[PDB]
Formats: sequence, structure tokens, C-alpha cells
Amino acid sequence: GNDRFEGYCIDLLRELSTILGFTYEIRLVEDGKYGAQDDVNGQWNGMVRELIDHKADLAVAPLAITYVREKVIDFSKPFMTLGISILYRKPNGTNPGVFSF
Amino acid sequence: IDHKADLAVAPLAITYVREKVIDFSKPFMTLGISILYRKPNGTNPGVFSF
Amino acid sequence: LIDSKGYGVGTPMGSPYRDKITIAILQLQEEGKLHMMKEKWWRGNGCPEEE
Ligand SMILES: CCCCCCCC/C=C\CCCCCCCC(=O)O[C@@H](COC(=O)CCCCCCCCCCCCCCC)COP(=O)([O-])OCC[N+](C)(C)C
Ligand SMILES: *[C@@H]1O[C@H](CO)[C@@H](O[C@@H]2O[C@H](CO)[C@@H](O)[C@H](O)[C@H]2NC(C)=O)[C@H](O)[C@H]1NC(C)=O
Ligand SMILES: O=S1(=O)NCN(C2CC2)c2ccc(F)cc21
Repeated sequence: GNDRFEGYCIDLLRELSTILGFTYEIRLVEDGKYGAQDDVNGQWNGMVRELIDHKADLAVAPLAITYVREKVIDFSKPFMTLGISILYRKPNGTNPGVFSF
Repeated sequence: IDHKADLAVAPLAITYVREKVIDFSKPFMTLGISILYRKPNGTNPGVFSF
Repeated sequence: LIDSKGYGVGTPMGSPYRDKITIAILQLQEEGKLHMMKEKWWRGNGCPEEE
């Protein structure tokens, strides 16, 4: 059912269901993408394709507000703020410093 | 609300109560409430600290 | 952070829900539930450097 899933954007969708009032059918997207306008012709993929084609009503997922997605679908107003940042290993060594004294 | 304006370009923070009466755009700056207070005046160890 | 972005419940182009999801997000944020859910998941093991 809807009982298969858990997480942040499932607990968010319960809280949006309690406040506004609706029932919801959580369906996994078939492509596995979110949205990407293929520059060879211009076509959407993933969730943004299934909102333009009206196969969905909501897109409760990490679907980041960008300039290009906003011109084809309508986002809500952010439930989480972020930015792009660098992921890298911690340095597992110690500075020797033989003149530490 | 009285339609005397068309835009409200100012620090007009998006709240729950203002959004039900006007329509905001989508934020041009992010923030939160935070505490302002003086710096503690510092240390000044004297030269005869030993 | 390189830029500043944000998530959001995507609705189709001209859906009547994006003005009801917007209200129901701003309500959850002042009640502190959007922070209460984030503290439930993003904490996990609170890794120290302890040493
Ligand atoms: C365990 C080892 C001990 C060894 C020696 C024991 C003997 C006794 C040793 C020291 C006794 C000193 C009296 C104690 C003062 C109390 C604190 C004080 O008032 O600080 C004052 C410091 O201004 C001074 O008084 C500096 C004086 C130094 C004395 C010289 C040491 C003896 C010399 C060698 C002796 C042999 C010579 C050989 C034969 C001639 C000012 O107060 P303050 O607020 O703390 O300062 C910060 C404010 N400010 C930055 C603007 C300044
Ligand atoms: C902490 O610092 C403040 C800021 O300097 C001190 O208050 C005043 O400092 C100015 C410096 O220009 C003086 O002109 C005033 O006369 C000070 N006010 C007084 C003495 O009432 C304050 O004294 C400091 N307090 C502590 C506990 O360090
Ligand atoms: O993508 S947005 O809706 N608009 C752009 N911004 C601010 C410019 C940083 C922000 C800042 C924080 C957000 F959560 C969302 C957005």
C-alpha cells in the first residue's frame, strides 16, 4: 500500500494529507530520473515528465527548484533549503612535526 | 490588499499569515531568527601575567 | 555552499494544489514540524572525532 514506504518525504506527505485533506497513492517513478531536457530534441524524463503529462498530481521527492524545471511544472515553496557542496574523505593522517617541542 | 501597489520589493519575510492575504514570490534571500548580543570585552592578559 | 537552492512539492503546470501545499508547508514550518522531522532522520549516529 502506502505502508511500504517511510522517510522524510513520506512523513511530510502524511502531514500535508492531515492539514489539507486528501488520500494519496504513492507510485514509484518508472524512469528513475527526475527531470532532464534531452538537448537533441527536447523531452523530459522521470518525475517532471510525469507531471507535464498529468500522470501525477504531486511530486513529493527531492526535486530541487531550478530555473528550467519551473518553466514546465509549478513547484511549491521550499520545504528544505540547501546548496551544492563538495564531498571528500577526511584526511586520515597526522602532521608529523618533528620540531613539535 | 487594497491594490495600491503592484510589487513589494522590501525585506518582507514569508510568513504563514501574510501568505493567506497576499502572494509572495519565491525567496530571493534565506534567513532565520537569531540572537544579537555584545561581544564579551575580551581577555587582556597583562604583561605581568606570570 | 556553492549556490543556494531548495526542494519543493512539484505540481503540474497550473495545478490548484501549489497554493495549498504552500500554505501547508508554511504552517508546518512555524509549528516546528519541518525541523522535527529533519531531526528524526538526519541525525543518526552523531559521529564525534572524539580521540
Ligand atoms: C617561585 C619563584 C619566585 C622567585 C623570586 C621570588 C622573589 C619575589 C618575586 C616577585 C615579587 C613581586 C611582588 C608581587 C607583586 C604582586 C602582583 C602585582 O602587583 O603585579 C604588578 C606587576 O608589577 C610588578 O610589581 C613587577 C615587579 C617584579 C618584581 C621583580 C622580581 C624579583 C627580581 C629577582 C629576585 C632576585 C634578584 C637577585 C638579587 C637582587 C601589577 O599588577 P597586575 O595587575 O598583575 O599587572 C598587570 C597590569 N599591567 C599590565 C598594566 C602592568
Ligand atoms: C565592556 O566594554 C564597554 C565598551 O567599551 C565598556 O563601557 C564603556 O566603554 C566606553 C569606551 O569608549 C567608555 O567611554 C564608557 O565610559 C564605558 N562605560 C562605562 C564605564 O560605564 C564597559 O565598561 C566594559 N565592561 C566590562 C565589565 O568590561
Ligand atoms: O531557489 S529558491 O526558491 N530562490 C533562490 N533562493 C535564494 C537566492 C538564494 C533560495 C534560497 C533558499 C531556498 F530554500 C530556496 C531558494
